Amino acid sequence: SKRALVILAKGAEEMNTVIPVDVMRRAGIKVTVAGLAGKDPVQCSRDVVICPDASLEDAKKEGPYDVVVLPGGNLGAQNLSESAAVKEILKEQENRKGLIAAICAGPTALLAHEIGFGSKVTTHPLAKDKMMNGGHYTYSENRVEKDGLILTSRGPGTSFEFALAIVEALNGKEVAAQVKAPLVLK
Amino acid sequence: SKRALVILAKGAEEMNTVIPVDVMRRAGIKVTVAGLAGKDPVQCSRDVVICPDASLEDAKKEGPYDVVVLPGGNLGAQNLSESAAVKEILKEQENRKGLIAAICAGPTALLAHEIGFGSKVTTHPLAKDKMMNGGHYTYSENRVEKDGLILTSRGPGTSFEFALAIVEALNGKEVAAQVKAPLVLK
Repeated sequence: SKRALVILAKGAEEMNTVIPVDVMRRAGIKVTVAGLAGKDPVQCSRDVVICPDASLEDAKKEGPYDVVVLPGGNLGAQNLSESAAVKEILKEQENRKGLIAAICAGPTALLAHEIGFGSKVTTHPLAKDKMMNGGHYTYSENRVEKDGLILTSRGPGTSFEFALAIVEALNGKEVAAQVKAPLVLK
Repeated sequence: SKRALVILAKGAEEMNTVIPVDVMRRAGIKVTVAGLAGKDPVQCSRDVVICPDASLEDAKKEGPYDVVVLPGGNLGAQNLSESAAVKEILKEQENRKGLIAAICAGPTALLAHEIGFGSKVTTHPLAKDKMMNGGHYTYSENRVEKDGLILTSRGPGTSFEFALAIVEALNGKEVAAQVKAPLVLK
């Protein structure tokens, strides 16, 4: 089976976090929800409290992963951006040519850690200016953008499309369609 | 402010749970995530573990609420259906003419507790036969159905529409539109 690391920090957007975790598990991906700050429960942006599977410290020992997923939430993304551990994980993933997927403010952590410069990306509209500081990416208003191994998306309302794009990248079109149908998507 | 009770049981569909909690809080609704079995963390259907704000036992003392929300997930909905506390909460809410909102398998708990018989309802397609046992409701394939104080919806992929319908019912159309826009919905 393919494996996903989802990095969960205080202030993460819980919708962005849970929709990809759940949809990936529906696709038979082995998902590790890793707490940035450790193993303790994480208070997300709208106060939903999620217990991580593991600390990031531990999870990063069990790499590598077929995708590393950065949820959004402004404050979550800021925490990701400030983390040396996240920098190392993303640099390794990029080096080994593994998928990196980021949604809403999440992609701003790519900028912080100098990941995938030159890629076409999207973000939440309110995160565009931050992402584009220095002009290191080319911006898109597509609901999901994939430029090689950099996959990005816009917001809670694009979370399903983002998650199904990860499923398609890892497990193929047929599995994505199979997982999609029971969700009752529009 | 308006107040929402979201009843969280083992096996709840985490997407169904988190999307309404988060969207309601965006709308300035005071939301209590209440654990059916107590205050301990709850393992949802795809293994996302959510820490409730309160036990249901405690939360039900702090009623009444402007809406009572039943997430889906087959096994979650079965737990809701079997609960005497849930029966009492829903009967009180119906009596006082307060909104009851249920998504995916969630509405089958309405059937278990003899709530809102005669209403037009929808469910997840795979829960239709259960819901319609005895012919006590009239079925709909609309993505969200509202028949007076019984509001129902179909699945993870209708979660945003379901949540925004609750917001519109409690806080009005303008607040629903305001909350909608930053979600980046299609």
